[PDB]
Amino acid sequence: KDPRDVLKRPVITERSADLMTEKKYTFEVDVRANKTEVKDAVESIFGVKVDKVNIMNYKGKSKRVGRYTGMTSRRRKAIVKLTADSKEIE
Amino acid sequence: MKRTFQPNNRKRSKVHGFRSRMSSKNGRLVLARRRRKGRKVLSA
Amino acid sequence: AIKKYKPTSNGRRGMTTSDFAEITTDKPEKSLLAPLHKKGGRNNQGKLTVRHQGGGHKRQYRVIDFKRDKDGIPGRVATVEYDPNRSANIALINYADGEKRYILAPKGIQVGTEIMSGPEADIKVGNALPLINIPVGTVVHNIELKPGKGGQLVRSAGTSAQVLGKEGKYVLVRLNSGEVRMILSACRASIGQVGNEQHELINIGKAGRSRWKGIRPTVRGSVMNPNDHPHGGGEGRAPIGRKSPMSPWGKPTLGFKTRKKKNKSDKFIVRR
RNA sequence: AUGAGUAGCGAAAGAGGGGUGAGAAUCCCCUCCACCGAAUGCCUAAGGUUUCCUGAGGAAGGCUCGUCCGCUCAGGGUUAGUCGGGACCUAAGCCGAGGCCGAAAGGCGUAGGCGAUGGACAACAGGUUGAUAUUCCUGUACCACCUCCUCACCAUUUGAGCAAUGGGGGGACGCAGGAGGAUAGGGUAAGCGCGGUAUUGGAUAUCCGCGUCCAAGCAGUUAGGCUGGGAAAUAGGCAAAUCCGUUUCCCAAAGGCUGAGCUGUGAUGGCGAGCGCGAAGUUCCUGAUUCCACACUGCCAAGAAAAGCCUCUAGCGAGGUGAGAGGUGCCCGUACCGCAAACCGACACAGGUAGGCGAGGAGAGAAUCCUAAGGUGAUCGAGAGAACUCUCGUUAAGGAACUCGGCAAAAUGACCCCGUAACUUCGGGAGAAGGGGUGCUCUGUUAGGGUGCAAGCCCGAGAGAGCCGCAGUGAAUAGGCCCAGGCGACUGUUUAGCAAAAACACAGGUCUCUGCGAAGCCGUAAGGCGAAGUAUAGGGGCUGACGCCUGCCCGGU
RNA sequence: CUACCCAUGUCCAGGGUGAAGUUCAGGUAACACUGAAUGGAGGCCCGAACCCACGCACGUUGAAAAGUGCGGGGAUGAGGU
Repeated sequence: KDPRDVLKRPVITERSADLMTEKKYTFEVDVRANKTEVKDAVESIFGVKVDKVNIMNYKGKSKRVGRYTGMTSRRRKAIVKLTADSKEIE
Repeated sequence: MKRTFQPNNRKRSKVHGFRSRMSSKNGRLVLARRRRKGRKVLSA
Repeated sequence: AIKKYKPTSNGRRGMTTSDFAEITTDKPEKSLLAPLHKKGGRNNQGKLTVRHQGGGHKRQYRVIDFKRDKDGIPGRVATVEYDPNRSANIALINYADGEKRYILAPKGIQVGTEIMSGPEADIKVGNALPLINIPVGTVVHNIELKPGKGGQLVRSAGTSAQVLGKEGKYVLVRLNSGEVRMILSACRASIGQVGNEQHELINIGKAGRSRWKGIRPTVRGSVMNPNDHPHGGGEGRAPIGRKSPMSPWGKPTLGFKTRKKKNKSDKFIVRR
């Protein structure tokens, strides 16, 4: 699988800015990228030595405006922890 | 009162599922009427 | 023998059980067991096509060779055990080769006796022989009909049968309820009684004890409504309406003989 | 529109003071008094799908207003090697190559594989935010898998090692009942720690408050329960056989498999009453519904399977086995509610919802009655205390006259002790009936028991003494009994949602069908129920335990 | 939902009642027998959870298209889910 096509966006929360001070970085990946891909993505992109990766996946919130009954697409986020004395990323 | 609809999703989608309505010739007509009408929730 | 019960309640009032004097050991070994899906009448059409059966106590089958197809190899009786699924006690003998098989223990066997199943065995209570060597005037059971299939006719407890004549290709056999049967002479039938001799006179007592044996109860004829049974209706315990009391299906059941008249086994039967 | 501002406002204790705000009986605070507590409390399935979180908003959604929320808005919230489920197995049942050569379809037949509520399996204990936590973090471990390697040992053709979709063992199974062993928890019983000695009279320690600890893993150790072992020989385990299986001798305790716990570590930690910090942190007693464990014994209704496992060879075989280092280890489920106001009930409906935990005092009690931890004041109120309605509370004299009828209601109950009729199928009937003593204080840290080494703790038998009230199981709460009578023998079951019985069922009786491809049944064939059964068995009809009994008519059907 | 049925786990507070046996003593030529202790079987008994609807009362444009209240019958087997 091609490495730059795996991720979609980072996550900007209070959980993010707390854990970005804790040498670990959340990432919003697509639905089917496996855990060993996400580990092997970061070193293929940034070369930063990865401790481990944990994967959540949200479900669809019932957002409705006006009349219609849509549901938001699911988001599969991933928490990636880095090794000690590794290079931080913005 | 043990009311008449006691839902349990495994007991539901194995009677009224898509594959369980794909287990005869008569199972296909149930979907065939459900397609030529214009329904959105096709199976249960 | 048969043990009685003093009436601790109105349940165990007339209740008689056996005492299990014969059954020595309680462990049928693992090599001969078998699983039993209980049925109660239904199979893939799911319909109650045998009435009155369902759900007793669960069972694990004990596989018995009624065939006695081992020849010329001396056996030795080791244990006599219980058997749920039939009326008779069974005996686990040990052959010299170690091929452990079950048999039906006749009335008079003990632990540690010898049984030869070979075709030229000495006649003794428990042995297995073909019919041509067996003489007229002996007590015969495990009688089979098609040669080498395995024991067919006199197999349940308390029972026996008897040879009457040795024509040649046929063998005269007297069965229980006195029926005379011509039998193919290449069948292997064992020699002896069958060894309970008290399974009839077991006064059950409860209704719960003869549910445990896999019986569900029996509603009468003149109680069901006139579509569900052809006796019923009537304004209260009404008599047998239709002449010659019919079954719940359209057949009478008093004197109405039900063999195929053009049965292929006419040649083999003399009396009934 | 009408009824008419009329019925209803869905069980339940709040009142007051501050705060917010235009507005507040309701919203937010504190204070007490409230209510459940074998549940109105914590975990977790089924399901629910964003309700959970914080920040604003009050047009509607709450049977009422409302500043608030299960509502409407913008943000934010679930992290696994291990358990929950997959890549592990398998029953029920189903799907089903061919084949069974089916008025078209099509039930689906073994092979084969689905399918768990089963078996199998590696992980816990402490913090932590406004939401996740046997996943995050900090500690401390294991589990299979792989050598970039390092050490070992053995052997490269009797050549070490591997061990199979094959063989065998083992996994591997129920119900009651009772010791024994240990433990969660419980007592604060002693001792210790810390805090306080009060102003309502008294009590400086003779008193009071609160706290009186810790796994998994590893190392040993153990209550016990199982099971005879050795050696030769093999018509067997489709071939193979050292393993089993039998068969002969030789010894009758050893051995093995097993294990709840125990102690050492783990702990030069972490919790811990208390004010980011942190003390003591023992011993005794009580004692299971959980653990040894279906382990034992007994009864009879005779109590799944296959795979991990272990072993046997077949067969594989030139580098392997052991240890240490280093390394890999995936997807789902994870929020929140889960006796509920987030589910089923048209609703924020007095209903229903499997499972694990289940506190003290009296008590046998999971009864009841207040209470702990913890949760709640539940969504209309205030004000007069009316006819009437209901659930409730008392009635002097009277007791069934009331009435279809003792329907209803009171009366009885607890435990100990004395006493018990007719009949009886000798089991019962019987707790028959009929009455009696129950509290407190003293002889008593009792006679006596348990427990311990003693010290001390629990269990409290009988009496004597005496004080008390009307009463003495003072509260709650747990049989009303006796005489006959038919009908059903009996416990059982149905008229979900009018009708619980005198009906059905029932054991036993009984006549008859039916020789095994039984009969009967499903239904035009098959196929595999009956039955891995075989006249001491299986369908069918007729009655209803037992005891005494079952007579007459074969003309018509 | 329900009616039975099929494989599968699971739950049932305590107290009473005491047979078949067993052993000991006595007894008999010896079994019958007798008395103690033990042992504990039961569609056994009383009573919670839990099922279940009998008897009245309440309800009946009900809290509820079948309930709650005060009591009731089974509650280790033909049992409950």
